[PDB]
Amino acid sequence: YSGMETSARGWGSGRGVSHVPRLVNSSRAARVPHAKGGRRAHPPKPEADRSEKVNTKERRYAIRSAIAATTDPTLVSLRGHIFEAELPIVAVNDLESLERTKQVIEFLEAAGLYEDVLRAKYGRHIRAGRGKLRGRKYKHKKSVLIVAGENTPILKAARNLSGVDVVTVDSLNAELLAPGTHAGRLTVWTESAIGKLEGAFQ
Amino acid sequence: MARINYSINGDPETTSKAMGSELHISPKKSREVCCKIKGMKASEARKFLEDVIAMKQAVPFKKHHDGSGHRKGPMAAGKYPISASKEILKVLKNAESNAEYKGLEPANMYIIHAAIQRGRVIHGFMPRARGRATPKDTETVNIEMILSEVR
Amino acid sequence: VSTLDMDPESRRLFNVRKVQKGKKPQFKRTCSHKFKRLDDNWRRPRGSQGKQRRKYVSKGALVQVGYGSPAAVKGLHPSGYSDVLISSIAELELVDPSYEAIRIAGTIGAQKKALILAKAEEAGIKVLNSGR
Amino acid sequence: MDTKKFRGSRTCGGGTHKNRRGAGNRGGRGKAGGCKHHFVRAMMRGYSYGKHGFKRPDEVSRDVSIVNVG
Amino acid sequence: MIAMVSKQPRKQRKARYAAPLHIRQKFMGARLSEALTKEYGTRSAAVITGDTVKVMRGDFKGTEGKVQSVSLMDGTITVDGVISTKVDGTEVPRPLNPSNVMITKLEMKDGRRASSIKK
RNA sequence: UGUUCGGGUCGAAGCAGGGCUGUGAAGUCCUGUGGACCGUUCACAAACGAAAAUCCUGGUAAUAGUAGCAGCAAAGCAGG
RNA sequence: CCCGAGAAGGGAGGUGCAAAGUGCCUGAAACCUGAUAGUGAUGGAACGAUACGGCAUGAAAGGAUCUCUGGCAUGAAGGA
RNA sequence: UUAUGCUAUCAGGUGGAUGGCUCGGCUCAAGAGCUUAUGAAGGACGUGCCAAGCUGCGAUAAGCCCGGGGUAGGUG
Ligand SMILES: [Mg+2]
Ligand SMILES: [Mg+2]
Ligand SMILES: [Mg+2]
Ligand SMILES: [Mg+2]
Repeated sequence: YSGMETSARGWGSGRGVSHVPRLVNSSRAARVPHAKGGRRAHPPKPEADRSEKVNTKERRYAIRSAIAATTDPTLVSLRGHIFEAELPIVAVNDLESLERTKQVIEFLEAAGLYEDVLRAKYGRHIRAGRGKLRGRKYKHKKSVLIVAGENTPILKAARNLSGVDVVTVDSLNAELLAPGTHAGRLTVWTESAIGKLEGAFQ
Repeated sequence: MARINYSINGDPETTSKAMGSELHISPKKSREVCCKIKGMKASEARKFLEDVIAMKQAVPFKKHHDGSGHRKGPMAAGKYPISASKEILKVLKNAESNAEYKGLEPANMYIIHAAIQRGRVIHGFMPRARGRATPKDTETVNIEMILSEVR
Repeated sequence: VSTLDMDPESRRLFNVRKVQKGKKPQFKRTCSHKFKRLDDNWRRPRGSQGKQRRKYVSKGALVQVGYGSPAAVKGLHPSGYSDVLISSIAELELVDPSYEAIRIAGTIGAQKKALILAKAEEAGIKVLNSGR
Repeated sequence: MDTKKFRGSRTCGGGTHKNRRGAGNRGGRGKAGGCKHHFVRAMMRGYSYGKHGFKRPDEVSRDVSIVNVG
Repeated sequence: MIAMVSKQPRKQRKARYAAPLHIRQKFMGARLSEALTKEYGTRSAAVITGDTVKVMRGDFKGTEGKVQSVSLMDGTITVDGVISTKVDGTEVPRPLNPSNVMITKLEMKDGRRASSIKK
């Protein structure tokens, strides 16, 4: 009931003033959208439902299309990243055994994917506007996505590295693969992850 | 409520300043007196203000010409301001004392600037008929003078 | 700096634009000089009885596409070059001095601007606003 | 409607500003005006007055499913 | 101790502003010199009146002296040597912040001080 | 807001006045002030664009040094 | 320290990167005071658009086969 | 030295817009959910060295006692 908890009445005609409601013991307008302290015409409402729907077939089809986009060097290259490897990058299953961030950094350096991590680290920069006061202080960058077949300690080791997002095969969606609706995200797979995708999204 | 800057900045080498802060006088009468005394000398200005307070001399009122008839001698409408004259006299005394503290010669100095800058207003009230109260306010004035050793 | 390459047709078009844009009105809203609440941008007249909207010759001139400049030399600087606004020292390589002249962005600092101007002086590119 | 299309139009696509007052610029509320002044529209929409026939209870009735020989 | 569910600036500044006065003793924290940290095993410590500090930031980089007073509510300490002058001329202590100082000599007189530093 | 590339104490936003570009909504640069934040590619949203409602709130003109400071009890002067 | 009846206020002189001088960040317009340019006590009004002149300015961001004055070659409609 | 004025810009006064900041507001989700004749919620009055308002407290009156945590200052 914002702006409307009032008992204002109009003065009618003959008083030499406008026809807006006023206070009962004064001449101050109230309750109307163009009066100071009055309500707002057409504000947002908590019962508005803003959820969207996408059919399961076309959602799976989009996910497959985004997964197949990481094979193309051109889409990955022009999208922002920096890499010196042969797409796609596939790793042996011991990658899920790594438990210290230093080991993951050693692997990334040896696989030619550490300059993207450094780019994401140094690209972190303060946001402009009213977003700073509400919790969104920085603007981040997206480096690399690591995919593992099953939960292992690798999801805890390659977790603090800047930009890197590590997930299992049963947790892939379209945000992870198309940040900002642009496919071509650098990613790493393993043999188990390749095994999980025989008929994963078909 | 605070200090004030000046609309003219003469070089301190040959210059004297002074300000009257928030005087409770009419800004219009003070405007007319300030218009009359600008450009004269210090001693001539003080003598003229003495003769004005004595009711022996009339200041010509050119912009605010209402409420007045024509005076003797060669002029149209004019009055005999008193309170504004005394306030301006005090400010002139202070300016001359400052100039003589600077080591300059007051007797050969000119009023090269005298303006008014009306300040804040204290909002009073006066009760009318039929239950309405219209405002009556205490207007204030700021007086500024600059003396210089050049014509 | 590289001499401009205005071939004769484009030079003719450039002089034509100079004359035509010389004889072009200001396109100011109606009655903007009689009130102070109104700024001096353009709004389309909208009342039905208004004299300007009814196209009286003395009221001014309405905005229409007939005043457009030639398409070959649209947007060029009056010196004849095309200006690109530079906001980093990684964009002077994407410029050719034959017809483009850079315009360093307003908020660039001092030593950044000094480095940009050194690389531009060596590169042969002409700089519109350089403090010299 | 496209609100941004009408910034600076005043009437916003309604004609006079004397239209778009309330329910009297629509002829009544709901399907109001059955046969006095909306009779032609009432007949064309599919809202003609009348009652025709009866209904059997849904306990006894059935709706058979069909399949052709082809 | 306020976990990662306090990532909102309003909450953090409320916590630091309206704090219980036994939590404001923790904000008087300052780094230890190398010997102190390698003999107590705590990377930092709290500043208490009577110990020698070495200023590290500001107008007095490198000047040493004792701590002449500490105020919990203000959040600032006072140090020997670091002063400001009045217009008429009178040397006055200038408040600092304990995160701009380094502790080089601890003042052990409580007895409970050693336990208070660590564990 | 998501994403790509950036600027700023060797001076950001904002404000006053100017040069150039665009048919225009407007953009960009220069000078004075100011003392800490602001943009941009591709997309998506909205508590999104004011000259008018005897519009609302605040500030402030002219009228104007004007009316009033008389009507029923016209009260003061000298000396200290 | 000087003026002032002064716990008013002003001047000089200091603090501070910077007066930011106490309801003290920035500090717009209306409105008011002064200065500068043009005009002005024989003069007719929607306060302006277009062309030609006087006076004042034209540092930056605008021009240098550009501005001014002329010669020569080709010249559409028209054409003495 | 053309007065009373008109137009434009600049310097100052008044005023408090714009920008930047913000221990406040609002909405959703997860928890938790009775108290009082052993005198409640609410109110009046009092209570501070200098103390008017609010907050706390009750003639033991910005307060007293015990156990734990905390450590060098405290007096909303
Ligand atoms: Mg409200
Ligand atoms: Mg008065
Ligand atoms: Mg009455
Ligand atoms: Mg308005």
